[PDB]
Amino acid sequence: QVQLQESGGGLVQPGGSLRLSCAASGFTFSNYKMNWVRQAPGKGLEWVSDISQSGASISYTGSVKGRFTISRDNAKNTLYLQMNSLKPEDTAVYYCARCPAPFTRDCFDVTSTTYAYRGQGTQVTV
Amino acid sequence: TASIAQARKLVEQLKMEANIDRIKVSKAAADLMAYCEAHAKEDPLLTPVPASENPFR
Amino acid sequence: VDVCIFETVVIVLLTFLIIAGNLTVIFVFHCAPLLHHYTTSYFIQTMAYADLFVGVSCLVPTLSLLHYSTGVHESLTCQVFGYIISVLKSVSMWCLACISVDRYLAITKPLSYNQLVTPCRLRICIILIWIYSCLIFLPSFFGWGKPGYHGDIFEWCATSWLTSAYFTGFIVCLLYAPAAFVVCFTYFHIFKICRQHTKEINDRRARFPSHMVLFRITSVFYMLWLPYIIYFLLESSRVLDNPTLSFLTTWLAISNSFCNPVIYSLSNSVFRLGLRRLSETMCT
Amino acid sequence: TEDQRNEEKAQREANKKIEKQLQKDKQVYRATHRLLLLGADNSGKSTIVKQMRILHSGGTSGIFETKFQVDKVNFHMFDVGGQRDERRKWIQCFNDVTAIIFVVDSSDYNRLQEALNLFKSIWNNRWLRTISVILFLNKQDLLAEKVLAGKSKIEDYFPEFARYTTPEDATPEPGEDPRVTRAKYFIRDEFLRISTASGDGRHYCYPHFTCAVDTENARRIFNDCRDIIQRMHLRQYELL
Amino acid sequence: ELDQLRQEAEQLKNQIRDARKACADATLSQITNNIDPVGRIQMRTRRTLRGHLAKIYAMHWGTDSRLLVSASQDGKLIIWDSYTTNKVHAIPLRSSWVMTCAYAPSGNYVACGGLDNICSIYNLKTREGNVRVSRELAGHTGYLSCCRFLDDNQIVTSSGDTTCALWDIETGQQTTTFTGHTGDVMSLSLAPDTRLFVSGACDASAKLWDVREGMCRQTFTGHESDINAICFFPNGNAFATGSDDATCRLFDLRADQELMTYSHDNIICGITSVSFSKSGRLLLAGYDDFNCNVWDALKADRAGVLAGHDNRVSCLGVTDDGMAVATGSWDSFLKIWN
Repeated sequence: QVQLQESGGGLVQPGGSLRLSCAASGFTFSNYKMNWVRQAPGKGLEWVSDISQSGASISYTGSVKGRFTISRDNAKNTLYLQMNSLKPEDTAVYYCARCPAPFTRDCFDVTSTTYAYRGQGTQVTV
Repeated sequence: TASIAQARKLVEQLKMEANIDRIKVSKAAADLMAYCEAHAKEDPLLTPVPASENPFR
Repeated sequence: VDVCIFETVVIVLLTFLIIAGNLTVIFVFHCAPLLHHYTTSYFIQTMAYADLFVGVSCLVPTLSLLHYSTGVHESLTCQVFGYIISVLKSVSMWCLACISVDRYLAITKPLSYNQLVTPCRLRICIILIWIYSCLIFLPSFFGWGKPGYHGDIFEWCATSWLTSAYFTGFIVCLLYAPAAFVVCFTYFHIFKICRQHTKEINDRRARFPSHMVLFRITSVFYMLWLPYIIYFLLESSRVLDNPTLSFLTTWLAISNSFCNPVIYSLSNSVFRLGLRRLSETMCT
Repeated sequence: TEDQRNEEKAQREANKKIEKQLQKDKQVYRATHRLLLLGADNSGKSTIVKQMRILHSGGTSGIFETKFQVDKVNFHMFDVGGQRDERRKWIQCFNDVTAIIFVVDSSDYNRLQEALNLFKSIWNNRWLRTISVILFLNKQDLLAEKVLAGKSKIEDYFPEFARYTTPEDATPEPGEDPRVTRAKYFIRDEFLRISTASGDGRHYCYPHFTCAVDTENARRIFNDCRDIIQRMHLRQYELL
Repeated sequence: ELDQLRQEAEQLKNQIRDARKACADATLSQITNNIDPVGRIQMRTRRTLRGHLAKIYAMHWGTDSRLLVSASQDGKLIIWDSYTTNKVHAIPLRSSWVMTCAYAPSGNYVACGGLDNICSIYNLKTREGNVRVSRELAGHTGYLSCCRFLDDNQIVTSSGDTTCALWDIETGQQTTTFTGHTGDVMSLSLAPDTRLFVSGACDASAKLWDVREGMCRQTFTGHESDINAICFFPNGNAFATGSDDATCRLFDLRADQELMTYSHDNIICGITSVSFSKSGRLLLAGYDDFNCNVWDALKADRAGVLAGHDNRVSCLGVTDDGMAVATGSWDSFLKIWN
């Protein structure tokens, strides 16, 4: 069963530090690519960053390049997202999405339709 | 209210796919074994068919 | 006598290599269905057929010299043997020139090439070559001069029957000159386009960091056909007469005409796989 | 046994006629060139087919068809969309396409990120690795009128506008400010960032600049196509 | 309102999983010890059909084991005769992209569908001398990926807009509608009894719909990637799945869970199309490394490999008699294995 559980967040003041966790189960973690999407209130979905299989090829979005950090753990099958130097305009609903194809670097998980390869989402308001 | 109706349809389908009778897997394995053992000699892929009967020769 | 026997066994094993490659390449081309329709492969098949004819006709003299036959019909035997041997080499040369013209027209016209070349046009262009080299050697059979020196190892068949300089130059200015001249400007444009493209390929490669064999094969035959022609020109005006030194080159100029097609097939990375694919199912 | 032979000869004649018709259609099929136009909903993809159709068959059912003939060359342009957003399952069908017409919009930098991601995913595709994609920079007059009026968001959404130069030297369009040239070349260099790391000698990227209304587009593609068949053929005889 | 339904659905899934764990007393890999092995099945290509110009996408065998149908991306639907390798009919299609083709059990109708969101039914009687369009239907908003003939009057179709449809050839309107999927419905398969049918989508799950009531009964959610092909067992109580996960899975309509997984460490390419034989012991699945692997449906071991294609095999079909297997690849080739 493909399921993704997001944990962390809440009402946090801007300029602090925050950590989100993405628990994955029911599939091989060390062979699939993951990424993050955010939905702004009144706006569509937008990609955040991605991570390769081993964790070397990491690419962020130009809005937050050096402020976000993502780290995968195949032994615990979990993803960690550290966010520092928060901006008041960075409030959105977060989705920890997983790429359907293994052993690749292409992913189509940016659309806001009925997608069944992501989590329920986390509400992070600032 | 399109997303609410979509979620309602999804949960109605989840409630529908749950109330079904389930049989043990050993009985199913036995039925599959009996079916592959009964109709075993009629399969032309397991045993080789000579050229006199095979029309592809 | 001993050196003669060595020459005979050498040419015998050479002809064995000629036919061994020919049967194999024709078989792999006849079984492989992906090479169904290609102009280059079709011309390669025609050249392989010509080479197989060369190989099956070259075993006649090496087997007949063991008998050491004498008579009046041996002169007509020489005549027909030379007339049937000196034409297949020209056919193969014209086929290679047609391959070169094919490559040039495919490189020049990228998309306007599929409407020009037609299987019927290829068949008529191959039929016209087979009769051209048969109609240009009619004066040689009408009692004018001697054709090419392919298989001239005899005593009277080589001593009495002489050569004419006019007929020697006529079969090389009309046939040998264009066949060797077409490739010169066929591959020149190929060079000019390939280097212009690789320059732009390397430009963007050097811009953003953090990321020959065919020419030598088509040059070896051009460079090994020179001894044959220069010997013909020095013999037409009777400059030098060295049969021992000329035989070695004359009888390799006919065997490398098979060494070129086989390496033409070995060059591509698609024929090497199919050869073994068919060999495995053939042996088992 | 004579009826079996008669029906066999009839079937053989039918097979001969079918093969004749198959060759007749294979001629025009090999004389046919196809092109696939990809882009977003707000991207300037309709302005290309409109000018392809007004100067030089057309059906509007699911996919838009475009026919333009230049210098005795056929072109079937396919603008494909009537479906959902998931364009990854039916993308395997477009495998024998000659070239991919990829158009983007420079008026919206936030909307350009999804187009850049789609271009990256297309270049990284296993089936589209032997097909060269032609990059087009549409809506340039709007970019020029937007960058000059203000709203400097080219260095905020992309933190790479402070360390950059102008490698290529050509100024036919600009006559007022090279800042528009810098902004048009930065997008090209950003698009050619990962496009040169995956494809080494399989397929090439051809960035082209155009405006909202142009007349030399069908020509510009043709020359590009004229190269696409060349290099491919150059890679068909083991010469490079 | 949302939390009270989400936790309810969660405890429902936990109860279903507890039920699966309760009914699972053992696996099939423990009872198949005293079974004779099949061995090395050495199949050979007998005939080679070369009539297609573009890549072949799908095919369908006939009920008489004599004629077959094939669809390519060139715009033509070719009917092949597997005995003498002769083409009897060629229908020039209006569209160029077709994703599915189906042959009627009576041999009088043939259906074709593709990216045009239109299913074209052609009659094969041909009284006048040329083929004609009987009735074309267009009522979908996605894309036609699969179509199957229930009888000479009804047809089941898979659309790419999370809706499955059952069309009637006479009136041309949707008799019923199946809306239970959340992704593009990839394929579907018919049971020999024509009472219930299983359809697989890109949601790593297969749904078992009914043709009379119009609803689904069981949903087998145990897969990992987008399921491509679905094939019933010849008895009508189980089926198998083929996807890009490089592992073939077996599900049952009464076990409601997995039966046995067919995986190997030396293979990384996925599966394109699966098809059972007449017996069901051997399962033929076309892989993505230019070959077709036949596996043992009870031992999870590689029974044989057929490497006769140089391109990705797009379709694999076994006739009702099991005398020949037609493998159609993207190189416009149809290999006929024994």
